[PDB]
Amino acid sequence: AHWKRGMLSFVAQMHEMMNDVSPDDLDRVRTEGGSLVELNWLQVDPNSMFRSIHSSWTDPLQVVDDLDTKLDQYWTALNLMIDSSDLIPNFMMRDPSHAFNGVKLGGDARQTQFSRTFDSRSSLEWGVMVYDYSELEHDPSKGRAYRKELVTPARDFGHFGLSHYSRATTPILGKMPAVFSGMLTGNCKMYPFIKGTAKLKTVRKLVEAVNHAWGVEKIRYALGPGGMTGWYNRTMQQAPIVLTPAALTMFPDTIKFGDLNYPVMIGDPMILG
Amino acid sequence: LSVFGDRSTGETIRSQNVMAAASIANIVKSSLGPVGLDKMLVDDIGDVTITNDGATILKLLEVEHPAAKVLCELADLQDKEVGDGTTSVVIIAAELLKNADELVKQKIHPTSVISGYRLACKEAVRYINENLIVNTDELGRDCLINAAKTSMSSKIIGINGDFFANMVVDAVLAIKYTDIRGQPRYPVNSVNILKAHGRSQMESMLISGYALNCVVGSQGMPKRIVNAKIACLDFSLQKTKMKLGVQVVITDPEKLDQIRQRESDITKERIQKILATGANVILTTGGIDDMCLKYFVEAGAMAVRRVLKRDLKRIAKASGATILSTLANLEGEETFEAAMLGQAEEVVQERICDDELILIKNTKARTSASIILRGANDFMCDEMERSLHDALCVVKRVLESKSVVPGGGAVEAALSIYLENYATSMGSREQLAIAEFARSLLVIPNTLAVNAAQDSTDLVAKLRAFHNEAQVNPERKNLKWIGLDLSNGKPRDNKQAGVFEPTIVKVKSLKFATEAAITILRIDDLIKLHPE
Amino acid sequence: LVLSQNTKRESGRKVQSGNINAAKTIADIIRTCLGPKSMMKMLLDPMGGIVMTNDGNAILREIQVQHPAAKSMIEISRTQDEEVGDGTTSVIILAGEMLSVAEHFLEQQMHPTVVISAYRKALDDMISTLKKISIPVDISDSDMMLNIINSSITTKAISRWSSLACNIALDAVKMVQFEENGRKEIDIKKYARVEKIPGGIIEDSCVLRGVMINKDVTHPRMRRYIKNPRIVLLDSSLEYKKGESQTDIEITREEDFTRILQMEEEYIQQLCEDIIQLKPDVVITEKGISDLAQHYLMRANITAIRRVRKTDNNRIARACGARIVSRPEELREDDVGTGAGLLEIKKIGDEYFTFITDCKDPKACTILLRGASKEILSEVERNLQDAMQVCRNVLLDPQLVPGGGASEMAVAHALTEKSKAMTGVEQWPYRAVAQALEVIPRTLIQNCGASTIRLLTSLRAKHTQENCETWGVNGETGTLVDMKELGIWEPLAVKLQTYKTAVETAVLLLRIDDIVSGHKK
Amino acid sequence: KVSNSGITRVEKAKIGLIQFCLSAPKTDMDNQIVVSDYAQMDRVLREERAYILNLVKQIKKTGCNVLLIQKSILRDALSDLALHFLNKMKIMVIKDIEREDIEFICKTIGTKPVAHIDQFTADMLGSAELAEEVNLNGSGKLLKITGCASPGKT
Repeated sequence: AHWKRGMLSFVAQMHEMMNDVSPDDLDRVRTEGGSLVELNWLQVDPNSMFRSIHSSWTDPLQVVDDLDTKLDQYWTALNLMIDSSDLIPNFMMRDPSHAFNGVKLGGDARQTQFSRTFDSRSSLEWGVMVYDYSELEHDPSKGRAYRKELVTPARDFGHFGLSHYSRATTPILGKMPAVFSGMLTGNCKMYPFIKGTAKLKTVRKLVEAVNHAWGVEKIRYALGPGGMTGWYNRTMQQAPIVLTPAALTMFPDTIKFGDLNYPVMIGDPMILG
Repeated sequence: LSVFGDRSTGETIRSQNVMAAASIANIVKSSLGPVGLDKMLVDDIGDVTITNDGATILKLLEVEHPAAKVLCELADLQDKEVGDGTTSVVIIAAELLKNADELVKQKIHPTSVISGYRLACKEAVRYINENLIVNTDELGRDCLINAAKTSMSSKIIGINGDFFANMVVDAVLAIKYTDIRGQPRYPVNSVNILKAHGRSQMESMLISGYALNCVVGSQGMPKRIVNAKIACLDFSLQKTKMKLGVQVVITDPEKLDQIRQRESDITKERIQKILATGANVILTTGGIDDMCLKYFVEAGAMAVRRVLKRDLKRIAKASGATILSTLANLEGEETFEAAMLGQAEEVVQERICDDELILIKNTKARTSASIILRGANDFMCDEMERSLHDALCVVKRVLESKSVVPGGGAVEAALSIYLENYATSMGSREQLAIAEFARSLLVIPNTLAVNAAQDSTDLVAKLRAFHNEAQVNPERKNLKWIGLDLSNGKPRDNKQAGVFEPTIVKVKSLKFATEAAITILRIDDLIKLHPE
Repeated sequence: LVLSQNTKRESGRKVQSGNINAAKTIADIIRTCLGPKSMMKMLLDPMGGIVMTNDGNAILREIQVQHPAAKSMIEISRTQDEEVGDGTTSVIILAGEMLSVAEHFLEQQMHPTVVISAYRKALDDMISTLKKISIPVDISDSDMMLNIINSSITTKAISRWSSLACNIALDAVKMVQFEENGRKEIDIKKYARVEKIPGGIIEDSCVLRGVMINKDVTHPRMRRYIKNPRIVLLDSSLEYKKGESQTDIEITREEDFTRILQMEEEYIQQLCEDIIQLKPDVVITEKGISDLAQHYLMRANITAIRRVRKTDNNRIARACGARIVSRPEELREDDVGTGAGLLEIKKIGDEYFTFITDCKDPKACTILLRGASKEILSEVERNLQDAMQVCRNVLLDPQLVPGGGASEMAVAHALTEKSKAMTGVEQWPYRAVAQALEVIPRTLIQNCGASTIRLLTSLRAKHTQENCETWGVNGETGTLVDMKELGIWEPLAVKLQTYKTAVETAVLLLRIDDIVSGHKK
Repeated sequence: KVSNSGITRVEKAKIGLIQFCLSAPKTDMDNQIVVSDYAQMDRVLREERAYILNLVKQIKKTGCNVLLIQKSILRDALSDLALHFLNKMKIMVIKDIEREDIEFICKTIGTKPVAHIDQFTADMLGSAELAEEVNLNGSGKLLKITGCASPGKT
């Protein structure tokens, strides 16, 4: 709940800053390239549990109505601004499996220990992570034309208005990439990239609890044959279906630019031409 | 009676795999011998790949039928064992399979076929050793020149081979290496090869040392060092970590400045400690911080980040450096020693095809060889290195085995008849398989001639005759010969022509072919199973 | 079902002809585009923009295809462009035509390998030919270079502006010579920055003795005009930056919290006084800048710029000779921003620009392009790119070639001289390649639009006399012209890789016999 | 495959079987160094290296030459800094040993494992007639141990 709200607030800032662009600079960057918006990551949900321990997970929930509705709106709007202008996000990834294993973490990105879940044993206050596109950004041989041809999302995801491919984030908050559903799926729904089998272990104590709180016939009564334990193990095999938003399984497979061309760093989420 | 797929047995599958194999053969039949024609494949999206070596071609060829995959993987292995014969070996595989199948295609008991084939291989290689030619008496450089340009034939670069082979032979004698204390093993793939579109292979240059597909980190940093002061360091240089979990807690704010101070001073002092040795060249596969970059510019130093692990290993073995995963001492303090340094005449990064790559000249500790590729397109370079890659191996094998075999298909020319007579020895029914074994073995010159596109049989017939003549009048010192040509379309002495191949090539070739057909032949039934 | 399941394959002459045809197309689509009388093309990028350019490379670099050898031909263009810049006006047109006749022996059932074999023979003489008919030139003499450059640039629309660019190209080129390689100094065209600004006119664009920045003073109180400033390149940021070790504080007493906040103030100010101790004047950094320090640096009246691109920082560093620093405490006076003849920040019109002029003997420079519209400007610099590129090649070799097809016929008969003396089946390929060469002046005729056949025969007839080799084809008159008076002069190396590339194309496509699709990996 | 860059063949080798990981000490329970003061910086750095040396120092003191290390994927594995030492100490070393394999391993080689440093002593140090990594397949390299004074039945 806290993560989505912070994820909600972050996109609005980029969307806000995207719309505060005067026409000429976008006109100038569209032709010339260069930084258009750089949202200071120091501004990113500065009071939540994934940025500072002055917060906690227990803290009162920032009261946000139509959260999914607004999340749907601001993602889709922001992507269309990127899609229409083929802009370059430093916070998006072609396959969030890379965020935890395979990418380079650069400079200050390196402390990251990825829990890949939301559990009390994780230390979930963590820095706002984005890709380091500085080499691309200041590269003359990777200037305006080259980046259009390669780096922009639609090369890898397909055009945002014409693709079912999910669009995922860098670990912006809580070291957890987001999974945004494709616009052609009918909504732009956001998910943390968390495996269902890790989701299931959240109940492992409770399964045991029932083991010592309920009688077997009562447990078999409600869980059917096998009770909860066989259910738990059975559910573990079925987690890829039963605990899995499809959007986490709808990422593009034919990759041209990818995620392994630049390291992930801790830094400002930004968009340039 | 099994679900999700049926079965077919006997001739139906028998011929089917034969049809599969022959299909495989024709795919590569045109890229072999001094007149073979190289292949190219559009991948799916235009990242096409021109190449003559089937092992590449097959590896780049998707296969679904089983038996063919055997050949492709088998093609891969001989490549992992020879490198060429990819021109030939698979061609051998199916054709021997073709004839052997034909016998069984009548009635013939497969196991009988296997057994003669078992003998046939053993028979062949024994005579192979009875027909061997040694390079020790011969001029080392000359025959390596010969076999390479022989190996250079069938390749894109065969015209320039003399330059190339000469370039190549220098490389290997520059890749001399002392083995188990009793062998001079010469390590392949240790030579560094860098491909670069642009100038012609006329301008392609060998490095009497190593060349780096890397650049200077710092634009202000100097560019060329005439000195030997060279280091490698796996240990990265950043502000040193707590590196596990080690929390920093402050109840007394007064030293945080000092805390934050030392955070980089450790890297700084490590910079200072290594610099105080006076080292002038360093590599680090790890990341390199700008703080270090600034410091080295103050030193005017030379440094590399993110160098591939293997090359710096070659560098340490080349320059005499010690690759250092970190700074240390048998005593606890991390110390550093000049004795860890690597040494070489001069190091430059140079912009070839407007891109500065780093050159290493003449490490005194261990002489090194690297080769710079020049060509028109990226398509040309990456293939020609493969030929170059294979180019090294064959010579390496010749170095590995001081013995030679004449090229140009003499092998089966001699083999066919000698087995043809040898077949009569057994008196069983297997000699037919021996006869087909020889008959199928005759394929190569035919492939050569069709690849040369003339009347093949008559060439074969003449080749049959002289080799048959080579089995008449045992005064063969002036009756035993070897050779055949295609450019002029008439036989010769490949020995006089210098057309030679390594023995091991054909040896494993037949054996690997022998094993393969054995595997394929015994099959009598396939069963399909649909996926879940 | 056996092989690869719906991956197409083809072999032999149909393949051979198909590659033969496509290149014929490939060359053909541009044959209009070479010569002082060339045409000029405008392109649709897939995403909406417009590029209008005569340089073939970008045209082909802006070409999407399905047949491979075309894409194979594509890279060949960009490679020589990368290495040489121009000739791309011609090289491919040479290339396909070479192939165009190259097929003509395929029906002759001649195995291509020999045809290749002659080719490698052919180029060898060709390179030897040009070396014999090359001319070294002094490099110190500016005017011939200027002549060479216009000779090199009287092919593109900037033709009307030859005087400007020629000096423009020369000046930047000369001022880039990094001598710390002993006498093996090397110039760089990435320190040759190019800045395109619309508005104004071609005449307004000029070479700047320094660097131009599309940024502004962080604070007004910093002066926008200085004669001989001192400049600081702080690679590091100017503000408080993370304690990298997930550091933590546990205060208990009241004053502690307020104490620490001063400390960051203190930490920042610390940085400020370290800067001022070298008495600097100008502050440049690729990262952000604390306004509070910027107050301090304002308090010191010291000019400050934040978040500047690194390559420019290098060129800025290469402008004023100073070296960048990430360590204010370890900043060294040897990198004082001395070498600064004038500091200013002008207003271009809706944009501040940073004006850094009159370095003593600067090594870095950016060219300021002030024109009509960026696509016009972008077209210009491409021509500039070629213009400067050939000059360094001239700075790389002083030996020159007379173009205009004059050299082409020279080899052509030379190989014909070789051809008749080189009896055998390979002879006919040898003359054929010579036959291939003749098209380039011929192509020049069409771009002029003259009686190509008659002029060509006469030119060959003209070049039958050994006494004269500089006889070439005028761009506009379409008449036979000795080059010495005409002055269209070219770097020999330009022509070398031209033929070098041309023939490489030939062999590579010739060995082909087969097509394979659907790799699926 | 070996983990040493430099050690290829060994003769008269002494083999020792070691279980406990060679890296920074991590308690089975949650433990953490608190950093609040100055000399925390260098000492920890130095002391951990001193920690590993004595590990490496004592191990060499046994006179052994070949190291076997199993998987410790639940926790820290062999530290490279230790690998730096062993490479400095010129000691054959093997990581990634299967918990199922060791019984066959010790049954074959006759070197009962060691799971604590004091437990590491030359009496349990097995030795072999020769052991090294062969190379076939061109580069398909395989580890070999031929000859043991203590003949295992396996």
